[PDB]
Amino acid sequence: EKDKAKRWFLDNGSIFLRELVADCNGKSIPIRSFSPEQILKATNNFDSSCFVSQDVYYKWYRGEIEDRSYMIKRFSEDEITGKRHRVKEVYNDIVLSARMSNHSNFLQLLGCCLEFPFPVLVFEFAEHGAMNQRGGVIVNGEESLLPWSVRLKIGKEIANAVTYLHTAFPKIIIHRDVKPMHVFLDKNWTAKLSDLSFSITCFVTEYTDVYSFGICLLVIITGKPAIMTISDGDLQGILSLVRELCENGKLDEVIDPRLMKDITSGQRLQVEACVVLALRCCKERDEDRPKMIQVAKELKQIEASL
Amino acid sequence: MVDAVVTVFLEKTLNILEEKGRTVSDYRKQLEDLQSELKYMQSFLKDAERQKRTNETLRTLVADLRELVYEAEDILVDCQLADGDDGNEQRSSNAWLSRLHPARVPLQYKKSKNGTDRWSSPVYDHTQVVGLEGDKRKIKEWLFRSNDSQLLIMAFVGMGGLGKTTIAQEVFNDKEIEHRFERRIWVSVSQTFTEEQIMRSILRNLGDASVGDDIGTLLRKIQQYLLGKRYLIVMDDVWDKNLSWWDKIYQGLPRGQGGSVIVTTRSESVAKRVQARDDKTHRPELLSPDNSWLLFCNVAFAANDGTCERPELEDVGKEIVTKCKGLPLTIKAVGGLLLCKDHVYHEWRRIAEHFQDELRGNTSETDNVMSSLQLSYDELPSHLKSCILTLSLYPEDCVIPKQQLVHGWIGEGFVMWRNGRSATESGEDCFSGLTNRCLIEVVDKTYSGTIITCKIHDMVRDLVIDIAKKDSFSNPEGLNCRHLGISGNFDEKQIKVNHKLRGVVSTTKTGEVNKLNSDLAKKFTDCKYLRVLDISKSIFDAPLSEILDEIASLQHLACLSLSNTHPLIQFPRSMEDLHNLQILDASYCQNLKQLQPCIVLFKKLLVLDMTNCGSLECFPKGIGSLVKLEVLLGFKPARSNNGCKLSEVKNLTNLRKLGLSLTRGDQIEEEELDSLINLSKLMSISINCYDSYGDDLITKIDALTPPHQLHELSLQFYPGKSSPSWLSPHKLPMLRYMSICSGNLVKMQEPFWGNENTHWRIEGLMLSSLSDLDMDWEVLQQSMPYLRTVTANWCPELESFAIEDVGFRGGVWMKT
Ligand SMILES: Nc1ncnc2c1ncn2[C@@H]1O[C@H](COP(=O)(O)OP(=O)(O)O)[C@@H](O)[C@H]1O
Repeated sequence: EKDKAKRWFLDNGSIFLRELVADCNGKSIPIRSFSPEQILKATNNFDSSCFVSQDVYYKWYRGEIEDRSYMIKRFSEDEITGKRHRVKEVYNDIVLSARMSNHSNFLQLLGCCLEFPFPVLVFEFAEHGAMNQRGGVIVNGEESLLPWSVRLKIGKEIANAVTYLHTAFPKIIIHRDVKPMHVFLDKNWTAKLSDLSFSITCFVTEYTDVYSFGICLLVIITGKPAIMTISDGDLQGILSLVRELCENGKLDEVIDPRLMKDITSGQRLQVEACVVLALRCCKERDEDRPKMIQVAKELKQIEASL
Repeated sequence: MVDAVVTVFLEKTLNILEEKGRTVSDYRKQLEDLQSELKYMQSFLKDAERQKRTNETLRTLVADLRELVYEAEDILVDCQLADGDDGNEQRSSNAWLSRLHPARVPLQYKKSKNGTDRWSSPVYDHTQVVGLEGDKRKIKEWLFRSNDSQLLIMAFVGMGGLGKTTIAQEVFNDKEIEHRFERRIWVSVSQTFTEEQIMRSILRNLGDASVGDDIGTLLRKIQQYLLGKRYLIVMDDVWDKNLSWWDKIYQGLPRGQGGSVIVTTRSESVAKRVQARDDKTHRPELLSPDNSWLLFCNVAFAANDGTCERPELEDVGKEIVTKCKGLPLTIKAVGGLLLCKDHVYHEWRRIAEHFQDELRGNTSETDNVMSSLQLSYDELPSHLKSCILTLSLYPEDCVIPKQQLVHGWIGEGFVMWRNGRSATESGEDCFSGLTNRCLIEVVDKTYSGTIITCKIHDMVRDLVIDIAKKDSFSNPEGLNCRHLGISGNFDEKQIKVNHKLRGVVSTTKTGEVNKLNSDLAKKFTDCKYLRVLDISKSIFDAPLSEILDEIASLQHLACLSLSNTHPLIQFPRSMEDLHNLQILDASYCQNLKQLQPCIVLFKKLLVLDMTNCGSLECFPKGIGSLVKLEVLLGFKPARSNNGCKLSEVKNLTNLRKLGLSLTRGDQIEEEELDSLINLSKLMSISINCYDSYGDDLITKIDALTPPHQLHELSLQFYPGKSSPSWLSPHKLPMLRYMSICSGNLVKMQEPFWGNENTHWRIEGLMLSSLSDLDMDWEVLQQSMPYLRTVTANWCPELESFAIEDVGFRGGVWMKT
């Protein structure tokens, strides 16, 4: 049986090395190689309440090695085998997640077990897991609070990281779908983006990342999901509804009742300046959208305004 | 290079005649007269390679005197490690000494009447530039008018080394031209191009990897990462054979958004095929008879900063310059050689006369550049000849890393270290002495001024290949090779390997990997006098612990470098009985899950380099039993007894580079924080705390006191919130370079600014992607007097800096 393991090992490490030398000229971050028994013991053979979320390709899992915990990410077999154009994105994920680790707003890759077919990533255990579709970790209990300053810090902390994907390196990277599925939470509530396996009209540009970030910035503030409909056909846009609320309701329904208890001095003027930024962030004309490097500057200007 | 081989063999006889493991025996008397005749060879070996040409009857004699010193070494170093009885070794060298008299007497009919270069100790970095400002503005102004056509093409046509790429890299790399063009692409296409990594070398600065597939998906990412933006493309040194890719790309990139294309080429007859409308073709000029001597003064003196103070050589300095006709690299090669002498009128007129008579047959103009480079190669000192000779193997206009060369130069004994000068510092003044003759130009630097990569000019390597092929040190297309190397994917050749073979390097062009087989990989261990087995970037078919089982056959290794090899887990089990092995470089091999415990045993090595080996459980315990090594990187000390601790590092008096990889708090034991205090020769530590869990790791880093005389440090991650309380100008006065990479560091302690009347003496500083710093800017300049550069990269909340946008893009802040 074990002859199958080393034949996985040779091919997967050959493909991984051929991708990493092409993407970084060989020099990288320390990646620690796990035996597969440690990962199968750490999550009880992927068959428990250890899984946080899921997707079409991948599944997250809470991990336990000795006195140190992790966030194991495996890849599903039978939805990738047969599609080699997905197979190279499988490795593009595990190489971008190892080059992007030396910025603070990406969750650090601590290693990679490559004994399995379609190798299995590991990451740091940010103890507040995946943000749900409206904002807030689930809880060890059941519900989160999210005061406004924490929401503003997690608002601009993603905006720094998207510009780290766009302007840091001599080449640009198109993270195609920003969603709050992809943002974890560290112990001080610092945003850590993740699972950039997509990373690639039928053409994506720089501005379609901004069109996603605008909706991701208004979903944290409103707390109502990205498919917002109350018994009116189950599908209508949140964005146009926020446009009519800005045009008629005039900044009264935009904050949730969960954050209805920040009524100190003004405290809503920066909410106005943040929702107006979210609306200008989502214009239909691509020549009239603000560039991503200015969104983080304007949110820092908003946060330092008090 | 027969002087360059005899100078190596004379020191290998110095260090074995004085070793006194053999006091008085049979083959020692016949070795002292061998060195006494080779010392009498060297009074007339320099003019021998000056006269290899024009006399084949001298050429065969010098070729046999060269080839017999290799048989001298292969019986010297086999008798160094023996300490037995081998009667079949004296009477061989009896012949190979007695046959050297018919290898000198026919040479002494034909003539009939050390290795320390003391002009290598200051490095100069000669890249000045003169006489281009009008000719740089008048093709700035074409690129500011790029919208007036649908697509613009710049065609530069000149002779070899006329100054085309320099006027390219002063317009491609200008500020107000960078504001106009959003993206800009610098690609080098030559006769070895393969027509795909042209597109991948373009796309490497445009976003994504090129999977091996059809040309349409290759063009789709180029079209969507350049969709109507104002780009710039420089394709360099275009050759007309298999030119037809230029029309497969020119009908694919979009017109009508500005931008321009810069195509540099030599021959005139291809500029019409460039179809560039000749008024916008640009032929650069030969230098004037005043600017040429200005460049000659700027190179050749470089200590009075370009001023002829001694007037007795001004006439000869003008008279040499007016022979090489104002063509730039001839006068700069001659000036780089004249930097090395500088004083005596006789020594100036001698090489003026040799430059005059060596040039007298051209009937050409590229024979002028290949005559002056031959002059610069001949008049070079001895052991640097082999140093540029081993650079021939690197492919067409490649980017050559520095340690790849320097750990080779210490491999084959091309280096010299005798009297306390360390072997890693003497390995690189032999590089800075090649950057002074302008035979090697430096491309990449750091903040601290050290050098990472390197390349040479294209006309130089034709000389180096031509002088190598005649002397059988290169030309892998064939058999006779002293030192071989395999480039990208030459397993289809399956080159026959034999007993000469003093080295194998692997040369890849920054992104490619030469995959290999189990066929020829076993053939390396069939060699018996190999020195440098430098297999870098590699995909094999078997694990290396099965491939390299036969290193029992090898004994004369000087260096392994298994870096970035995939299929390895263990170093092979028969590395137990290697003896010499001066270097074990194995960095970035990120799943070798144990370091094999035989490296306690050999007391010879100098470099143990294991940066970022992400899975390696600590360095077996006897690492303090090798008092010679100097570069110890990627340490990872032990927990309790599963390896070695930092108390073991206290013995190594000879080290100067060090790299720790502290990951848990229990790695540092409390009673031995005293360790890094008496290393008198240390120069650069680096502390890489990437994985870091405990809170005691912060309280056990901060008690480490680096030595009194540390020249450089750097902190990679360091999860602590504040400064470690030994970053104070009291406890490390002579610190001159400092860099802090990513992490969680928030503010600096009050002893960091150190506001007594004492200060830092830091001349360089880097603050890359921290996210939580808060320090002022005037507090820096009051606390740190003579900073020169501050490269902050991605660090917000430092907006007091004069860097343009300090939180979202790098800057430099050169001092006024
Ligand atoms: N105008 C100039 N002033 C000073 N040096 C020059 C000038 N033009 C060329 N050089 C020198 O020529 C050397 C290389 O010439 P290069 O432009 O690379 O030739 P090519 O363009 O044929 O490759 C450079 O190191 C540079 O110092």
